[PDB]
Amino acid sequence: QGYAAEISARRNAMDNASKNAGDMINRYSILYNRTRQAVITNELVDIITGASS
Amino acid sequence: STPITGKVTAVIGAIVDVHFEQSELPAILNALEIKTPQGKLVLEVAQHLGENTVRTIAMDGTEGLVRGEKVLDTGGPISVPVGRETLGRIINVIGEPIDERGPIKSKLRKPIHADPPSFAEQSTSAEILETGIKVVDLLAPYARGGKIGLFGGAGVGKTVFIQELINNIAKAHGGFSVFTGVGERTREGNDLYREMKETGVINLEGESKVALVFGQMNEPPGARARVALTGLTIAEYFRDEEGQDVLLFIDNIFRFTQAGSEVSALLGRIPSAVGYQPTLATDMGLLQERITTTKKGSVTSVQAVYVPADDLTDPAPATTFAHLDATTVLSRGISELGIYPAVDPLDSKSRLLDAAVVGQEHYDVASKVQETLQTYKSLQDIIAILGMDELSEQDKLTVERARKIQRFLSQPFAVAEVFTGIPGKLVRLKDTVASFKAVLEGKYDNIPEHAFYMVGGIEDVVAKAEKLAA
Amino acid sequence: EVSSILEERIKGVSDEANLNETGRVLAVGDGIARVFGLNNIQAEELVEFSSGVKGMALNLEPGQVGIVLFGSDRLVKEGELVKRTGNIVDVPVGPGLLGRVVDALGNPIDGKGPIDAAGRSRAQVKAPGILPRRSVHEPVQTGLKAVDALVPIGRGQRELIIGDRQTGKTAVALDTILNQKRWNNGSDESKKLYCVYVAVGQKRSTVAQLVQTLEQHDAMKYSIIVAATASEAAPLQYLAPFTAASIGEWFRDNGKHALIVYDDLSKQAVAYRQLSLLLRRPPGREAYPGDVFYLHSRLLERAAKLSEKEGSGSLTALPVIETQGGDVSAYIPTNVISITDGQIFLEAELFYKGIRPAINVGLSVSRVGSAAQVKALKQVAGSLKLFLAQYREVAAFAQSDLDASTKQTLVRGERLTQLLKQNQYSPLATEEQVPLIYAGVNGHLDGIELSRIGEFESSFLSYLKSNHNELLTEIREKGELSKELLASLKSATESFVAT
Repeated sequence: QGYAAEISARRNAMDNASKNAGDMINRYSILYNRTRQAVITNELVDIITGASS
Repeated sequence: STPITGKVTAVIGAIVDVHFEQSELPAILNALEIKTPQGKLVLEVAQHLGENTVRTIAMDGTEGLVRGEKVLDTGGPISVPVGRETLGRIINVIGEPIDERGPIKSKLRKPIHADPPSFAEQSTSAEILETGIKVVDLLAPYARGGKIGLFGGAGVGKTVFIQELINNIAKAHGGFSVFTGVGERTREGNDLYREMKETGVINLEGESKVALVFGQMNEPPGARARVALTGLTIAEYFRDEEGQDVLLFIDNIFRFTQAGSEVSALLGRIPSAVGYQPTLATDMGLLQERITTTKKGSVTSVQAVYVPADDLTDPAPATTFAHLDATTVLSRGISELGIYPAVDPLDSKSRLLDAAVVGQEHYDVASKVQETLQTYKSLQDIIAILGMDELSEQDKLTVERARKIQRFLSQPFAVAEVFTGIPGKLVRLKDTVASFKAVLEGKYDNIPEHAFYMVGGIEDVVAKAEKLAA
Repeated sequence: EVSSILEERIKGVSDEANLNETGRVLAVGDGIARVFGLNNIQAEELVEFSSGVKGMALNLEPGQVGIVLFGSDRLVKEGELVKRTGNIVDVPVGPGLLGRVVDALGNPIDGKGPIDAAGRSRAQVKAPGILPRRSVHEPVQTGLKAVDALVPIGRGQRELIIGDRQTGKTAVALDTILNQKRWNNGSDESKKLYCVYVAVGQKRSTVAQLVQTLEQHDAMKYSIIVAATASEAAPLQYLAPFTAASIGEWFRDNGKHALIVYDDLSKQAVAYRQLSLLLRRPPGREAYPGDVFYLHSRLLERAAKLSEKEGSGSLTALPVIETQGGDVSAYIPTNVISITDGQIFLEAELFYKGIRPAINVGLSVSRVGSAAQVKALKQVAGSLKLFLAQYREVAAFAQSDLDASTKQTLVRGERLTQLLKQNQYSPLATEEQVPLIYAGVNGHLDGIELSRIGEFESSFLSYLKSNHNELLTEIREKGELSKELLASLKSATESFVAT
């Protein structure tokens, strides 16, 4: 009875893990996307500043 | 005096512009000297700006220049002293003996700017240097006449690696060498000077089998840039005119790149990506192309490269990355694991590691090592969270073999007897191929893991097994 | 001998005539001489200095014409005649360039005497239009098993070779050149692809190695290598693919077939950056010259597949792009990825994992796809695409108590992946690609253990040659696999597997 409950629980748990992990992917994806945009802008400003002089 | 007299017009930063009198304008890349109480400031003419105004980069400090101070023209690019009397000197950017052995007894001078040998001149080669370092020998051997490149991080044990290399390769090499230091610390400089005086490479009673051109990072921003060039010309004289083989060594060549960034900025060229010079490509090219194995002779560069903040996607290491024949990337991670040499086995690639070139046996053994280590790296994530509790029987064997191979790389070095104290070990090329072959076959998979740490060949692995047994 | 040739040469220079237009350098710095004069100067026209360096005049500015020097700075010095050559950048083009290593200008750098050429054509001419181009329809078999099955390459459609730094990207390309020897050698002139390899920004030693390797495989005789090495001045590096395209045009226009492999456009980009920034033209994204998308797009669209109206020529192209740390989001890679019509994505991990060529099967795509692929090879390797797809998905499940179905996939998949490795710097004929792949597809080699897969491969080829080189010859020439041929093949594989 125990062995079945254990393996059943592990399935349930790892399933909830996959979901939680998915949520973290989505959250860090937005952070990644923003961070990427920010680097392009910040770098661009440095070049502009040089040219302007 | 020459009617070529210029009056300084602007002492800016390192940039000092001179305003020569009518028609006589010193050509781009020539060298101007301004007599100073210090001695001679050498300024390299670097742009012509029209209306008889040249704009030059200083190669010595610009403090104390007085606007309108008369400037003589040498008439050609900074002209070094070259000879076989340049063996055992320490000459600086302007080519003056900074080791106080008195005047360099040179027969000839040569320009620091000379065009690389033409396409016709190039001649293919492939001979295998024997480093005598286990990781290097098996997994990406270095090749004579090549352009070996010691790429590596910040403080990942770069100095230790270089020191061992000098001990092995320099003594082994038949020809003279020129050890040229572009912008590395004067503490490191004194250590190198001392170390090769001790090792007798520099024998100041006898004749030295090496020359030095040390320009160190206390030197003005300009000088750091064209100090590398100074060294190249000493090597060229050996390669061409004296016909011997050479073994030029430059350290750290990222500093050459870095130096170029500085004088770009000062010259006022709009800075490029991640602040590197617009002339980034061509500047790398002028240095790298010049040093190659012609039909005249052979010069085998060994160049240290410093990867700023251990990111090899940064444009400066990456620009260097292309030109060098036999990369070895010393990585921080591998250093932390305690593997010394810190060469990262899965990132070191040589272009003369080819199956025909290194021989079929060498090739097969080394290919097997690469796959084994790479699988282990892939498995590392699974082992981390899940554990080894669902890794198959094959996988468990792969983990065990890989862990043994992984630590078999470490070998105590001869200059790491003050950094460790376990006597240095140099294995033969043949011996490294054999010893690793055994491990892979699992002939020594009965040996405990710690007997692969800091050992020589297979014979040593057996000896350390006995040590543990006690 | 040599004396006679020199005597011919002195005789071969004659007195000149009055030369229209002159300049005097106003200031020459940074390899960007800016000359005051040159009243009528065509834009991008080649201008020759007093010293002897050549330049082109990228900026015609309102009062000064900004020449870019094609050599070392030292050569030009402030104020000095700047003669007007009077012909916009053009390079010799012709059938005669076959087998010579020539620099961007077109001068022989191989040193095998004067380049005999049938025309000089300008190096900026616009690409074939909407009505001239007719859709791709002729396979180009690169000879690498993985390229030929997984990602078919057809005549006249550019496909990128984008991959991680120094993962022997050039090797994948060089292999294509070698395989073209097989068709090339013969007499069918609607089969010969005359390749031109454009080595831009590679050290002179590397290009020397290239030259030797091509000579070694007896391949210089359909190769032209335009080489503008790392040493060569930044204008020469800039004009190097553009020049190269013009070399290609003779082949395309005259109605041959040809494949020009631009290696590597990543370095082409760097050169354009150097020119633009030094000429003070406005900077732009990632400090790359402002119109950088436009530059790459011009080069890569000169490739085309001409219509039957226009002589049915072709000019396949294969740019190579070096991805710095594999970041395919980088501005120079991203632009190129958009411009190209396909990708082959070589992955460093795979290279390390012993799969060489290291084509990442998942991340490569062919956008012209099934138009290419020999009909025979298409039939027996539709399956191959699908099988590998499953193997990829079920890959991570290789860490226990696994379904029989899962295990079947794993066995078949591991064997296929092992099968598709190709020994470096050797191409493999198409007539032997179809048999080898057939075995894996039909699952005959599923039983064979992984270590013996390699041995099996070579054995199968020898077995095919001995037992039924009739079968092989039929496969080669018919070029389409009829049910009867597939029947014979099934038998042959059965026999081979049994031994």
